[PDB]
Amino acid sequence: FTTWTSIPTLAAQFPFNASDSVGQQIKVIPVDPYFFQMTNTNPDQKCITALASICQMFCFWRGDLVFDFQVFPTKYHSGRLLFCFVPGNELIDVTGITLKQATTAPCAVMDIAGVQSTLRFRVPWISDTPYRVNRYTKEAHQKGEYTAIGKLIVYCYNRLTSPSNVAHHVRVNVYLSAINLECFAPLYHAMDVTTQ
Amino acid sequence: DIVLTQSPAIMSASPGEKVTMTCSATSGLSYIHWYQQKSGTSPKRWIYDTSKLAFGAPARFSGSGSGTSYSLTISSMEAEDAATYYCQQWDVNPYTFGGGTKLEIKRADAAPTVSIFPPSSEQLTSGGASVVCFLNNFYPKDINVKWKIDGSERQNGVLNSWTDQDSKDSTYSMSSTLTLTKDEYERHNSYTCEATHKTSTSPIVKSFNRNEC
Amino acid sequence: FLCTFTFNSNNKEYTFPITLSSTSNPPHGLPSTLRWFFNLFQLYRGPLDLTIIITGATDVDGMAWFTPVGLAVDTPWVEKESALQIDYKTALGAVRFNTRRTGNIQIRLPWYSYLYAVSGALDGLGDKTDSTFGLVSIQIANYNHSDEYLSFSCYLSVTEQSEFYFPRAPLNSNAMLST
Amino acid sequence: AVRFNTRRTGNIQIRLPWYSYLYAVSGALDGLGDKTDSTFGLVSIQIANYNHSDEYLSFSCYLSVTEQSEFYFPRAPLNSNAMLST
Amino acid sequence: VQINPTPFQQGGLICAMVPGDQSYGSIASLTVYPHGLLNCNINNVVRIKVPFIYTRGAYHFKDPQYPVWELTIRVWSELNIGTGTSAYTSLNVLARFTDLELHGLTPLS
Amino acid sequence: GEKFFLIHSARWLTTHALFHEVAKLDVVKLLYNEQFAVQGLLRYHTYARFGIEIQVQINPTPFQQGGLICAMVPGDQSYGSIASLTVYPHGLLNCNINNVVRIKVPFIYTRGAYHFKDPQYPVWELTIRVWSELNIGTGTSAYTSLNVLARFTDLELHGLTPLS
Amino acid sequence: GEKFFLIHSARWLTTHALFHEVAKLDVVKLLYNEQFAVQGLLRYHTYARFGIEIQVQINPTPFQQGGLICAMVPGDQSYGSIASLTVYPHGLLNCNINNVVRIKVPFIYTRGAYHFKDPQYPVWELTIRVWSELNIGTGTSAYTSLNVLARFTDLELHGLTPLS
Amino acid sequence: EQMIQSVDRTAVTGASYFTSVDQSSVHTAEVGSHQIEPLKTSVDKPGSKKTQ
Amino acid sequence: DDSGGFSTTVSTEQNVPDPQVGITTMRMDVSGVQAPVGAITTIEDPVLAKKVPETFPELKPGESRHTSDHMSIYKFMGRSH
Amino acid sequence: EVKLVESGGGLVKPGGSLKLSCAASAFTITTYGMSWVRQTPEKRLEWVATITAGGSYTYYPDSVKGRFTISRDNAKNTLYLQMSSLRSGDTAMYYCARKVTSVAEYYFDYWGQGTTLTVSSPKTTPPSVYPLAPAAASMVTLGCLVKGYFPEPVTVTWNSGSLSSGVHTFPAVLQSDLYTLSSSVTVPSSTWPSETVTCNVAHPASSTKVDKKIVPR
Repeated sequence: FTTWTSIPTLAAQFPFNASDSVGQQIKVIPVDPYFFQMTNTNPDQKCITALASICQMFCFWRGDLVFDFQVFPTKYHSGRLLFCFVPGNELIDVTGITLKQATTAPCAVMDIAGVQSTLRFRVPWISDTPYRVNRYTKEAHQKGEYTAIGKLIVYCYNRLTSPSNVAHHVRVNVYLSAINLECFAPLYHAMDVTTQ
Repeated sequence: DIVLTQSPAIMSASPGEKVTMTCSATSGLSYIHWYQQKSGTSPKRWIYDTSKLAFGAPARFSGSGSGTSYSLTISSMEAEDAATYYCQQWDVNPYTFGGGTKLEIKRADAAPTVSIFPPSSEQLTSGGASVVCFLNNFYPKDINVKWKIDGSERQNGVLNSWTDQDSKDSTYSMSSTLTLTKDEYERHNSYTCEATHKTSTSPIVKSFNRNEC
Repeated sequence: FLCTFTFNSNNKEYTFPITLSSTSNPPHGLPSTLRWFFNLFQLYRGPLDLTIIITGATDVDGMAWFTPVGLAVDTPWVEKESALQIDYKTALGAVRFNTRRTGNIQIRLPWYSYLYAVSGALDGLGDKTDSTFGLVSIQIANYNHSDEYLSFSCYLSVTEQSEFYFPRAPLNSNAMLST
Repeated sequence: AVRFNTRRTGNIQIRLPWYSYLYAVSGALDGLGDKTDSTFGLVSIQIANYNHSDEYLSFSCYLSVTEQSEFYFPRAPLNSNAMLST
Repeated sequence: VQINPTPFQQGGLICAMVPGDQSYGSIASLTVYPHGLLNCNINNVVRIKVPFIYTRGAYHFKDPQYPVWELTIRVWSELNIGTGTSAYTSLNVLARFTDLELHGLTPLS
Repeated sequence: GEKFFLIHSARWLTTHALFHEVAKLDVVKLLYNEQFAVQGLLRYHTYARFGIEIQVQINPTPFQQGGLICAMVPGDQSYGSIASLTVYPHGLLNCNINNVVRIKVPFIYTRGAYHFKDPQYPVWELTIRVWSELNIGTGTSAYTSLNVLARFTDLELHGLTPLS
Repeated sequence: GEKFFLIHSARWLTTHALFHEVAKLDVVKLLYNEQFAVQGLLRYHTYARFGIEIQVQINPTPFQQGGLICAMVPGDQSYGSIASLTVYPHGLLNCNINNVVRIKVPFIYTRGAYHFKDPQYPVWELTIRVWSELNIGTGTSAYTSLNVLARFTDLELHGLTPLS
Repeated sequence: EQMIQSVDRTAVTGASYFTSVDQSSVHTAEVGSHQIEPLKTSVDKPGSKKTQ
Repeated sequence: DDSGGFSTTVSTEQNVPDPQVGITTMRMDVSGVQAPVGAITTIEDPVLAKKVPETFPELKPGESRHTSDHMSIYKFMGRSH
Repeated sequence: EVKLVESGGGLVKPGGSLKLSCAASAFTITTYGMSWVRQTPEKRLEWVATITAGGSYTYYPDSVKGRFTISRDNAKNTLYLQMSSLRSGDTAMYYCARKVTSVAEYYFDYWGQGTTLTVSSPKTTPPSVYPLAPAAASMVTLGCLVKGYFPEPVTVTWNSGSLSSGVHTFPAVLQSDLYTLSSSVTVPSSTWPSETVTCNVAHPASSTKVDKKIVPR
């Protein structure tokens, strides 16, 4: 099953507008292999990632994850971003973190301009338990059992400068790939769309 | 818990000149924000930390300052800046805002319009009287209209309903309403509102009567 | 899981095919795990494991047999009297048991197909022709006794003799359904 | 799963494999971790073709240790007010 | 597949090769297929070489059971313009056979 | 991050009965406090893996008599025997001979790493119970002190967090 | 303790005149703040000895023109020449070629160790002045961003303090 | 010293007579191989110039 | 590097102290049939700013004609002020 | 476009309770923490409530500490402010506010329209409208005397709002337990007293509509 997992498949979508403030949170991401939100109206279908279907048939999972944030700007856009890794669980008040407090956590800077789009950001296993359970089979929250080993925040590290004859937004795609992945104790569970 | 005040309270400035207000903290503050309360709407994205404007704000403005006293320096005065600003800190538990600087448009001096009317015949059947002096289409707003009521001066019950400066012809308006009882109204005759304009040396006397008609 | 079925009267021979299509919604098609698994890969060529379970009434005679595609067989997924006979059923290959001795059969499903390989996800007229590879069908006898249900189960599992080809994008969230 | 009938053999000797995402379970705990960091398995039975003429139907469940497990950190034994039977 | 955008636009496309049909495949999981993406920043020429994926070995032209390959092109990113930038860009598909065999001549057309 | 940290100060008195639990605390939680230098390393790093070093110093006057117990308990004192505590790695106290003992125990926990924000259960629980009653006559002082010096051993740090 | 830390975010505009100082800050003082992981190492240790790594990234649109200067100044800009700033280890900016430069300077200070609670004078002062005016026509955007990524190099720690 | 190689712009590909030269080129990927049929469903020679 | 700040390029030694002793002496043609490479350059990069300056085909001015040296601080600020 | 539309408010006697709300669109509020910003009629705003993305961290100032209660629902994408123990110091205009994050402090981006809560207990009073007529020139400002109403929202309409070049709608002034204004229109001598100039005074809270025409007495 390695053939479907490490191939980068689209999981989310967020643009980079120019009408935002310096350090404003754009999108928060629960980092897990269970992540998908896109769909389609015609035909009636909800788009799935190739990583999530492999991992939705297990009780536990363990392994690293690689996000691929591909931008499609013009050659004249600029500004930067900050890809901070905030660990823990899926349920804190994560949207109160100051931008300089995110500098203590591990991160990666990136320039928007240039001739290389995809930055292959890899997720380490920051965890308290060695085996991380599929909690989405249950319907009641419980401390001790988690599904996300961290949360990704794409900050507005700088604003968007642009010419007049283009638009005021740069779309960033979210692929999903994984490495050193391990799963056991099979089940069956049809996952639900995470609307964050 | 510490109080943010603003040294300009009411400022009237000509189109094309330099305008500068000040949010004076009484403590050392890092980054003091600003707002824009337009007349009738809510404040929006106007100014963040000290010198970082919004995206829809005009780039003709300037903000600077270090330590306590900060200044929002206007380089080009225009017609769309007739609004009230605020100033905010973000460092205590009780976040208190500024005092409010009402910056308006200084247009040249315009004569007041007086259409002073009696109260209705329906209000005298209601036992009351509201002697209203209509005052429209004039600069400045700062006018001290006293009542000449049979040679006296009565500033009691003078209802002053204030609109702001008009956004089209840049003029002010004033309601000058004297609430009276029916027997109080039926005792005097001279009902005079007079204007105190900075060009009008003599007050323009435009009055009516009760016994007339 | 693959399918399950019951009985109503005497010698009601049941016939179900195995269709790897995703158009055939369950119970008349692929249920929960096999619907997702038989649409992850393009072509399939090889046998399968079949474990049936007999639960219910006692003293009932039965017989199971295989029938490949492209032959005369009874109506799919419809329980009725069999129009076939003992010469056509036993010449193809069959087993014989009783519901009191063991009550369960673990049996292979050999690859009897004239084409090269079957494919799960298809549309048009080729989906009902270039996907099916086998048919398991059961006839009963000595029915019935005192009033008690008689339900059969049918499970599938892959064997080590088959292979896989051309990794396909998985099923969307509106297709992973169970019975 | 397994599949049987109550007339053929009537007894099953089956292993209980270690399906757990955590490292090791611990017996004596208190708080909210006792109902989470102690359990490691679940055995569950569904029946059918019930019933016949009036007769009881009782199942038993026994446990014994296997040679694949280990032991850690010898603890003081249970007091006399806890060693109770059914 | 060759496309021609003007560099005052932005957006991207997808070009996957699908055996049979797009029956229940995921739009977001199309990169498992041998694909080639398009960008307004870098390139405008890609190439894809895929083998014969079919339930049988030979092909019948007069009555096919199902189509062998189905080239798909979907909007991977929306094409935005401002004022004055042209609102069209072309698209062309150049395809050819590889490793052809011929068997069993027929008298009919 | 490895230096002896005083975590609790109690006082063992004469009026305590037999098998009375003098101290009941968490060794890991009392080391999680603002007034120590181990706060500076654990504030940015969430995961933790550590061994527990224990040294306990008491000071009796030699005109008293009695003894104490100092055992290291994983999890809780749920149903452990008071009289069978010597199976645990312990150190006893005496008014005759000594006043300094030390105990080195490893990380006993259901998992490998530790979460500071929401623990499932306490890892170690240092217990001190009255092993013999403290008797005095007339004029001998009716108090004697007690101190617990604890520190981490073999610390690992993994998975930095942006939050405090 | 050695990782790039954003310390200031300003915006270089078109309305700035020639030789206008865009940024005026202390590199050492802005790294002394609660929102960084270098607070965790410097809070218990008073003395400091460090080299200064500087990387500054800007983002102009290519329909503008102009240039900047980025010099590293010890102490203050008391009486140094604006036109003679290239003697300092600097890095220039251009709308034609590049947008990333880096400057590595050593510890230039009257003493050897540093005191955080009462400094005599700032050690380094990063300056950014308008080297060429930013001109636009009609439709070209009238803003371009500016960011300063700074970090310590070769840090020593001496003399632990109990106070914060 | 590290160097990231990029895509070549000029490419001379095609067929025997149909000849194309492109300014914007990309690497032609190739998977699998031309598979032969051991249980021959056609025992004679394929269509060629010599037999037709 | 002791710190761990990695880069894709190499930063060289910028603003080298005391590049030249100011005596005009010998230590053919300086430029000539060999083409001037330091005629055109890039000054934003300090690596290519280290290129030798010339624009004309030249030769040596020659040896100076004062025995003392007046280009070091040890013999310039030695005269008291 | 973002529309953080409030809903609620009204007339609550002092000692009562109220639950406010703010609808939200064009974005998911599950990230940004929201805030209620109260506008006193003396132009002194106050920051009274803020709860984060989850329903755990509440930041209450010194004033409302123990009086009010903020609540949210991330699925419904609305707001809730359960208030209690109301008095005259909280008789003010309310605004839902979105808080976003800057580099060292926080910041407000988008605010709403505003709901009116008047914490006072007189009776609900419908407005009484009196025309104003002289006992001349080409410009005569007329008026109606809308006197005597306690609920603040009211609307004077001049011939379906068609005379808006000279309509000087004067604001309400509280006097003798009654908010009283004098709406005025500027109608030239060619139209008045030759055509129809009628003030349609509509009041939404007490559900009254008053039509009065100025005629010369």
